[PDB]
Amino acid sequence: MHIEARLFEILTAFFALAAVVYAVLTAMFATGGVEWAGTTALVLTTGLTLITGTFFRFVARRLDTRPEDYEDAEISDGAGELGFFAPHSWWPILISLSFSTAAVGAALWLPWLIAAGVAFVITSVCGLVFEYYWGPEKH
Amino acid sequence: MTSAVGTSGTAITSRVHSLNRPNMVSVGTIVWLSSELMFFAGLFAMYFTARAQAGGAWPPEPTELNLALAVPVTLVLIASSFTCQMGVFAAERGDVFGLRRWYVITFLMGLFFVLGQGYEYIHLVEHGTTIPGSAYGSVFYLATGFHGLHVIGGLVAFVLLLARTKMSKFTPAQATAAIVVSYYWHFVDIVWIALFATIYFVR
Amino acid sequence: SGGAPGTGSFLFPDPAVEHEALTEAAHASEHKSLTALKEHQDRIHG
Amino acid sequence: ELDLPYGSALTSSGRISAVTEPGELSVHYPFPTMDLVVLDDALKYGSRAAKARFAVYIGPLGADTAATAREILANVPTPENAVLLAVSPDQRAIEVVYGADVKGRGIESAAPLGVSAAAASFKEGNLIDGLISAVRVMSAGVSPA
Amino acid sequence: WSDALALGWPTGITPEAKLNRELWIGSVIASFAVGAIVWGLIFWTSAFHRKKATDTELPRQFGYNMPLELTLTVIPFLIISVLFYFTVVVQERMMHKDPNPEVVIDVTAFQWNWKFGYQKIAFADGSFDYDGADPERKEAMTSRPEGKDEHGIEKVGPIRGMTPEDRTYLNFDKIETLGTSSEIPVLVLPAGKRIEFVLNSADVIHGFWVPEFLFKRDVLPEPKANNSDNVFQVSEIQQTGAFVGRCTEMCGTFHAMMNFEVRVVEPNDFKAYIDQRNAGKTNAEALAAINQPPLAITTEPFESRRGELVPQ
Amino acid sequence: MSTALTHGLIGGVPLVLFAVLALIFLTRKGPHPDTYKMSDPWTHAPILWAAEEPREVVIGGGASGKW
Amino acid sequence: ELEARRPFPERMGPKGNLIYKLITTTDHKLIGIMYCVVCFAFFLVGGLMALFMRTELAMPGLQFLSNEQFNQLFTMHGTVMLLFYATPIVFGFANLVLPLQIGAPDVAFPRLNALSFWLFLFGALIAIAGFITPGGAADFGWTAYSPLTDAIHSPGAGGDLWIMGLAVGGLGTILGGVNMITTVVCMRAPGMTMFRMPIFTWNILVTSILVLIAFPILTAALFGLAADRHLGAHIYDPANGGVLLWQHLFWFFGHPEVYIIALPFFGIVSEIFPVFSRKPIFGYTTLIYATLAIAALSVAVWAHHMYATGAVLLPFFSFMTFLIAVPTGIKFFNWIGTMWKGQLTFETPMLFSVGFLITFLLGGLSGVLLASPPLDFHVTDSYFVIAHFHYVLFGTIVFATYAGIYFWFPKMTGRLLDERLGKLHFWLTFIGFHTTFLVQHWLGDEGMPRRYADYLPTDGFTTLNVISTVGAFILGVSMLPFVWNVFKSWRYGEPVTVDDPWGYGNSLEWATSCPPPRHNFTELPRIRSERPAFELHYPHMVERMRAEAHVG
Ligand code: HEA
Ligand code: HEA
Ligand SMILES: [Cu+2]
Ligand SMILES: [Cu+2]
Ligand SMILES: [Cu+2]
Repeated sequence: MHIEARLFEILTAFFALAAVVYAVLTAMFATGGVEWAGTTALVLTTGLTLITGTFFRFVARRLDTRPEDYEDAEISDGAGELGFFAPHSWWPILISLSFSTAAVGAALWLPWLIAAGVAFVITSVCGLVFEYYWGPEKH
Repeated sequence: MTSAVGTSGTAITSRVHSLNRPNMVSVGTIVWLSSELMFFAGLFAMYFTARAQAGGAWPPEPTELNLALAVPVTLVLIASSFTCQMGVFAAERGDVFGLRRWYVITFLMGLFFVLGQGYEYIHLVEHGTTIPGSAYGSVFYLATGFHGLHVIGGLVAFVLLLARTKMSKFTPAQATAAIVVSYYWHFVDIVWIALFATIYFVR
Repeated sequence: SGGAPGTGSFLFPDPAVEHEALTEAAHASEHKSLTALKEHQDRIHG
Repeated sequence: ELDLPYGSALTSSGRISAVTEPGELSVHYPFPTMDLVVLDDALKYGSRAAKARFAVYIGPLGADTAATAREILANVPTPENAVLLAVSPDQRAIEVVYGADVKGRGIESAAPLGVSAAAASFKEGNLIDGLISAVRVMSAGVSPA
Repeated sequence: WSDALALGWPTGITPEAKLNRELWIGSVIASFAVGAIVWGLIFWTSAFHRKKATDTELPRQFGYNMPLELTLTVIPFLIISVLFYFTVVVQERMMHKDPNPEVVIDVTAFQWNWKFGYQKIAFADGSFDYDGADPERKEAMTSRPEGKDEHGIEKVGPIRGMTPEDRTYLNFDKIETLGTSSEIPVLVLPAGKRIEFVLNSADVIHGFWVPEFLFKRDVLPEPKANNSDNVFQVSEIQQTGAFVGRCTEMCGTFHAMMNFEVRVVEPNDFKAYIDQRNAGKTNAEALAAINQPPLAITTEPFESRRGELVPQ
Repeated sequence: MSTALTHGLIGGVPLVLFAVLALIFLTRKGPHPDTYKMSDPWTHAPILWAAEEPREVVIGGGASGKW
Repeated sequence: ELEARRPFPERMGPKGNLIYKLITTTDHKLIGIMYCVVCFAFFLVGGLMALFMRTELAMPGLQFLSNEQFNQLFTMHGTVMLLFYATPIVFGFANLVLPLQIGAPDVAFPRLNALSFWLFLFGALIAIAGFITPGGAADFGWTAYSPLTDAIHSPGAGGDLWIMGLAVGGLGTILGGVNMITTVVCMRAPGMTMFRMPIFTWNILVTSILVLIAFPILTAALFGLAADRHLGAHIYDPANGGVLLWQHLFWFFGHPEVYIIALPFFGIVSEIFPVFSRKPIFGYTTLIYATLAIAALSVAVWAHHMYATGAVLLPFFSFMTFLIAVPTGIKFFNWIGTMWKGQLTFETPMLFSVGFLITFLLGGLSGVLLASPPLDFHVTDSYFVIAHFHYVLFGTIVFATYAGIYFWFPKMTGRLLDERLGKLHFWLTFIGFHTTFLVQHWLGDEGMPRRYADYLPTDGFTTLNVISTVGAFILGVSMLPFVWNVFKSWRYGEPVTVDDPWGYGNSLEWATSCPPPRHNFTELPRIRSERPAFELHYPHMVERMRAEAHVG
């Protein structure tokens, strides 16, 4: 690729510009001082687009022109074998039930339900992430 | 059977390809890392105000803030960053055992970081502040305590991926999983470099 | 599919001839299991 | 070689992707959208107790009618057990023609009775209801195997 | 024409509100002058129907018109630039911040009703050497020398050394027009003075929104700590009479029940108001002493009951 | 005001406007074509309606009629 | 020479092909259908909640329901219209047609999209679950300001369930953000670069960017609020810095949340236009920059909601709110150029697009009229701001979602709708909506501030509340044609066999079957420009398509 690095570079330039101008315009011009609550949010949204754009630039330098990304590319130029997508899976519904039990334990302040919902989160997250790695039963 | 129709290296495939193709769980965890950086921006904004409020000698009187136990566990955690990166160097070159040794010792001294942070919380709550006791004590317990939840979730990812290395052949997809958990946890201990500069050094 | 990890330990690998012997023997035993069960199934109907 | 006369083109394989002008339709079947659902119910739901793909042909057959109906049974997607009905309102000709394996399965007394139960409703002026009263009769007639 | 074109304001009673209402009139002229030409564009490009004589031949197919795009990326920037300059020149005239006001009202704003202060009066006519009380501002600075443990900690307090349940921002006064749940609080204010409003809330954020001031501010709980310049002066108030005042954030349930009044009296009526309240009288008696109806006249103190289907 | 008016208004003007717009928009002829008149000749393309009834050439029989 | 087709397609489907396939979804298609279904169910829940509020405001007493139930009523209503109706559907149309538009076989993390949907639904149920609680749900508003939300204030269980329901819903929508941005980055057809993707997948690229920016601060704010309620944890303490500590970062979530609301519906409408204007989208690269030009500033504009607090840097946020009002004006004038000199037909999704154009116009005029702080100092939390965000936001999500449903309906279920019933739907969701919000401008300008359960007969303005009630109950019977239309357009209704049931389709989606196959594509077209379905279906057009694509 190339253009995601340029995209988050544009977002990085604007977020850094807005972060530093918000810090130096709430350093003066404000009632007490620097607001410290949208200032660091702007500094770390600059951090967000730094991470995404820096990783996409790291990939885009360590790569040729992708046969996907190439303008004037026939479909037969990039028709190989894609990677694994998951078929049918009943673990995300269990992820959501687990995280919802943990959330209603954290809402109705029930520490037993917090701990049990976190235990179901660990169990169902294991069931999701091992789902295409369980070997056959060795008997 | 006849032989198979899906005659591949495994049932699991890399994520697309990675010779002339970007790795897709890689970019997935990179943008989710960036989201969690905005979550920490929420926690940092809960810290950098309620420190402009308290004036004078502002870290309050019951907070004898221990640096002599803080900087060893930060040094443990950031050396453990290099152990985890050596684990992903031993993941690119495809051997599970070079992965598993460095991730076992990364999990062990990350657990040592979690136990050191827990002992710091015990030692700082039993003769000091509580989360309903102070402003600074509460923001110290949430800005680094939910970071404790981040690193304990990263430890869950370590033990989980280690069982995953136990149960299947080392595919390039599993090196993708290893590099993804590797720099998730590298993000965890670069956020902890930010938090340790913020809470203890800069104040 | 992909069910052949390193046989070594959780930390240290076993030498490669021992891995070859173990995975070839376990593969032949699983093949013998389904072979004996399949020929019994054919003995029931045939 | 000609595609659909505007907007269609054959794709990179043989599937010809066509269009539809935005207010217009695709099928243009000159029958209501609810009674041919009754036809599909009588021809799938209340037909599966006969084990034969009941084809229904409404187009013109302006030739020797039996031969040009048994010729267009050959593209019903399994021709050995199919009971096609052909009707030509240009020509006023019912023609029920069988497949091979449908033979002596309650069918030799059901084809003229199916033609009678259709043509009793065609002379009223109901095409779809004639087809429904024919396919229900031939479903009651053709016995499964 | 001027009231119906302004989308139905209430007309101003202070020069702040007059100048704000003039800027809204100009800005709805700008907004309708944008929306009229663009609804003209839509309801005239709905004259480009699919023509019946239009054969199998597509339109102009153009897209990508760069000079037209530069013109309509420069002209909305000019519209928002002139609207931003008029916005900032009216933003200069929202708090002139006069260090010499004429009457300061300490509008504190507790859970579900108001309380008005009369913190300081000083007429440029020459009258009212009146000030605020302040023995009542005692703290909750919990500087106890030892807590639950036995030695060493001397724990001082949660926020800035003090508890949240503190009330040291919350300034009080001798005169207090407290508003009960069956008597609407009636601030009265002299016509044609410089009326400063210092705003505090005991519990929770809400809004000092008189509709006819054409201005509001939020009573933040500790507004000095929360970077909130709560105070604002009102330049004059020309029109006398009574004016409604609502409550314009979220407080909790009894939130429409927080109405007040700012009854604008003559300056000699203000003389006879407070000089018939320094000799201590309540609100209805002080308003009856100045020949003016004592209860709230533009809002009734509506029902302490809860519905029209509760059994009384 | 006058609670019969401000209940009959908010309960009838939606139904009055619903009846007016549903009698000016649903009484149009839809996009679906008309039913086939039998006296008219068969203008349509030929139609075969198969069944897909058991899912996965030589002659079987015959019958005929003339309406 | 003749095919063997069924007379009508499958009406309902076989018994039992969906309810296990509910539980074990992995394609984007069925997940997106589930988003549209269960979120129109939450739209129904919210609509009846609003009709309860609007029965209440019709007469000046408390004649129908109480004060506290009203304060629960607008809050749960604002959430199941913003954070449980809009916020899901902005990824629900993504899971509908974004892998169709970029050439992707599936969405990139095909279990994590099921995880996004099911976390959404089980955050939404546990946030509605305040109504089972006896004190009810959150009486504080959707804005949820912190001296009212800390456990001294509004101490019930419904606020806590609200908090953790938005935690789960925010996590699920973050996960929708990551898998949509990874589809559009690195799961894409081999001939299309960054720029000849459709505009809708572009808007969801930048929308998922701003989801990742905004929503973790909702979860951070809200974990801080759950700690401040349950642990009593002094973060949002009012005598601390914690009432602008709510407002700064909550509205730093909130306005990027309303632009992740606004941008993919701009993408829907910008996909509606080139297939009914029978021509290019006007200034396509102008839109592809203008989405960034609004959305980057959406992050940095956040405090144009605290003009009333007097504690924000006021000219900075007013200037940047005018500066976020200009690129959406660019994005709008490109649409007016897109309808310009085309061969328009107003079959129903373009009719909803034009309704969106009119509503979002005069609402955005109230936007520039409202973002100037002296004109907001009377208008902050009046009904001018509530008619503003309805007359904008309803126009975006509701009109462009009906354009999206009546456009991507024959390609996500293979059957059309009734055009007459859809036009019925539009005209009494247009007349009714303007009846219930053209007057709340004049009802918030003269005094009636937001979130009031009653008012007075000695206060005036009763007639404007009853005409808003008339309009809102026209809008309450407005989706009887919509749910009747989809209810007799799935199991019945006019089928489509060939592609493009809307002619002159484009954007790489419309070059596959109207029930698309599992993994979306039997044949991809040779992608050459922004409209490759229009270039497959019209090969003779291409030289005329490019030879006059630059003048204007
Ligand atoms: C879909 C969601 C959505 C969108 C898109 C908007 C779009 C805008 N909103 Fe609205 N807004 C809300 C949902 C939206 N808002 C919500 C939910 C709230 C808060 C809820 C609450 O607090 O109660 C809100 C609160 C809100 C406030 C808060 C102040 C207050 O509480 O009183 C303000 C003012 O700053 C505001 C201004 C705008 C502006 C300037 C835009 C601009 O983007 C609009 C610009 C569009 C036009 C300008 C372009 C087209 C017109 C012409 C063709 C070209 C341009 C011509 C001009 C140059 C004159 N919005
Ligand atoms: C996302 C956009 C959106 C939408 C779609 C809505 C849907 C509606 N809203 Fe809501 N509204 C808000 C954005 C929206 N609102 C916001 C941001 C708030 C503020 C929250 C806060 O202030 O804290 C809000 C709260 C709110 C208020 C509160 C202000 C106050 O209390 O004074 C009002 C004013 O009356 C209002 C008017 C309406 C109307 C008329 C609709 C109509 O569209 C009505 C929709 C509902 C019906 C159309 C459904 C039909 C009924 C069904 C047929 C019943 C049967 C169904 C069952 C079988 C399940 N809305
Ligand atoms: Cu209030
Ligand atoms: Cu906003
Ligand atoms: Cu506000």
